[PDB]
Amino acid sequence: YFQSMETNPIPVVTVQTTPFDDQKPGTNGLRKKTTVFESKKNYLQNYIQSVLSSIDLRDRQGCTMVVGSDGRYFSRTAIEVIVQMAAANGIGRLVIGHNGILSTPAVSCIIRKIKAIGGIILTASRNPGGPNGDFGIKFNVANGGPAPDTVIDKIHQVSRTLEEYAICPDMRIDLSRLGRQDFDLENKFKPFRVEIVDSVEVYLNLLRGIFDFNAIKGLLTGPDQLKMRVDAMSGVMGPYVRRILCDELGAPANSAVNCVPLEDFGGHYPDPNLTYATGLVDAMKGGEFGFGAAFDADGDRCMILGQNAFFVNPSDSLAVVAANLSCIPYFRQVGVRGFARSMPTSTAIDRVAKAMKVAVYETPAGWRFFGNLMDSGRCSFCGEESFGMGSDHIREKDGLWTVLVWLSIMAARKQGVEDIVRDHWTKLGRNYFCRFDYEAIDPRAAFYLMKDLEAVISDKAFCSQKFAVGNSVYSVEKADNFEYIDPVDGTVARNQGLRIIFSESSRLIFRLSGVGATIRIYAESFERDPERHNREPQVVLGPLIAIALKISDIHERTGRRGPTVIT
Ligand SMILES: [Ca+2]
Ligand code: NA
Ligand code: NA
Ligand code: NA
Ligand code: NA
Ligand code: NI
Repeated sequence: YFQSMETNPIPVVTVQTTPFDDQKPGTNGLRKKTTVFESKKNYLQNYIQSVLSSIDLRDRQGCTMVVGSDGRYFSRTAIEVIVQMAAANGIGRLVIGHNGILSTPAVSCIIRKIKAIGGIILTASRNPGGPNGDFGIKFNVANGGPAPDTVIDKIHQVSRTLEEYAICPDMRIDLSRLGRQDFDLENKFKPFRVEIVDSVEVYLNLLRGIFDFNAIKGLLTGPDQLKMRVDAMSGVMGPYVRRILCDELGAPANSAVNCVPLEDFGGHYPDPNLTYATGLVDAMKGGEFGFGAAFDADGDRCMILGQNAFFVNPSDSLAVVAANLSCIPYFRQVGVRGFARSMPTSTAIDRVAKAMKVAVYETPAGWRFFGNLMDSGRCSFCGEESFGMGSDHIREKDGLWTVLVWLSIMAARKQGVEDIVRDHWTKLGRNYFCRFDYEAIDPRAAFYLMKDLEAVISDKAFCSQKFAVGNSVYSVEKADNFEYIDPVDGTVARNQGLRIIFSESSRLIFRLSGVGATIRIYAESFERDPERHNREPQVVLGPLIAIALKISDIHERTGRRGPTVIT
């Protein structure tokens, strides 16, 4: 028994609604066109309710949730609705970033730091922002990582059947002022608490214990200072770059580019790659900078560029960092438990894992599966070919972490980006790698393309086949439709990519990702000869690409005669 006082209690409102059929989140949350969440009636409310209902009402009552966004248009409105419906659903406290700004890694860090039950991240990553752009809602769980396939099924089940939802429509929240905002609610004893927190502080504190900030600051300052351009692409990472790389680590202000978060990302796709980070590439090509980097909208993906815009392939970045973790105080003290990569990612890191005698895991695309490997201590470091890298310091990929680990390696090795990569190739060989994206193709054609290709590579005699393109020859070693049985919780992921492994240390992978679908073709060829480590990837891999387009017959089936994007 307890007694207390209230003043002007905010009422709770129940609303009759109708379920939607498509409110199941994908691998990176539920993404729709912004107008769907903004104007389709009760669409936003239905999904927030379903997300909150996926938490046991006894664990839910009096719990804490973290909320953050990448800053895109509509984020503030979604946050307000989220606050009004968390209050109405018995949530004890919300920790929200200043101005609604929290990077995906920061959310993951804060969830774990304060032992929250989970968090909602409002981001559509690389996809454009604005009224006619895209909007997404990610849900992370208590370990700070993406929701497992089991919680997704729960969220879906509730969304299909949701008949009502609860909300406090009269509640208003000010995201601009740091500090606590308590609310007396009808039928709630304890006041409902909203903490507006600095977007960067707690996340920065985590990094300060991981890295040697003195070594990094020495690299960025002094007469022999690294000249550097870091482009947050007008997304969430702006304040993180300024507060951490400039203020704390001493980088000059002109190193921070597009570091004002914008609701439309400045009218550009917040996608860190050679195709869309054209401003960074043009600056790096001038030859004036020894290090470049771009982040995506929510700050978990990162492109690394060397002097003269030397492109560090994400699969090479993974292997290079894995081979130099000893340069980092964190890993010197806690050790390296194991590595993990998504199956489409190049096998470069596998060669590092072999030399170091550490386990390497091969997972489906998506960070969901790295989390169990980290939670169980099987893995300490992992990454994906899609510009993603991370460690067990959180349960999300981390772009700024990727920059700091690279700077730490450069400072400790007294070398630039290109020399580190080329030395790495000399030591272990080079895994030539590229990815073709065929975007927004007829999902009907995509279906039959994969169905037919799966039948081809599954034929009994396919392992006895060999292919010739010009003077090059490739002999099928094994081929399958990739499957992953989670070694921790037993989750089974089927149809995770068609894979052809050739005898001549080469691979082809086919993955099927609005209405349209995306087919991704990955090609990999290993080169041991150190004198053949400066060929153009499209030349080395041309033959394998030709095989891919032929056996898949993608150009005919889709009417395209070329990929949309090449990485
Ligand atoms: Ca064979
Ligand atoms: Na994300
Ligand atoms: Na994305
Ligand atoms: Na508090
Ligand atoms: Na991919
Ligand atoms: Ni992202």
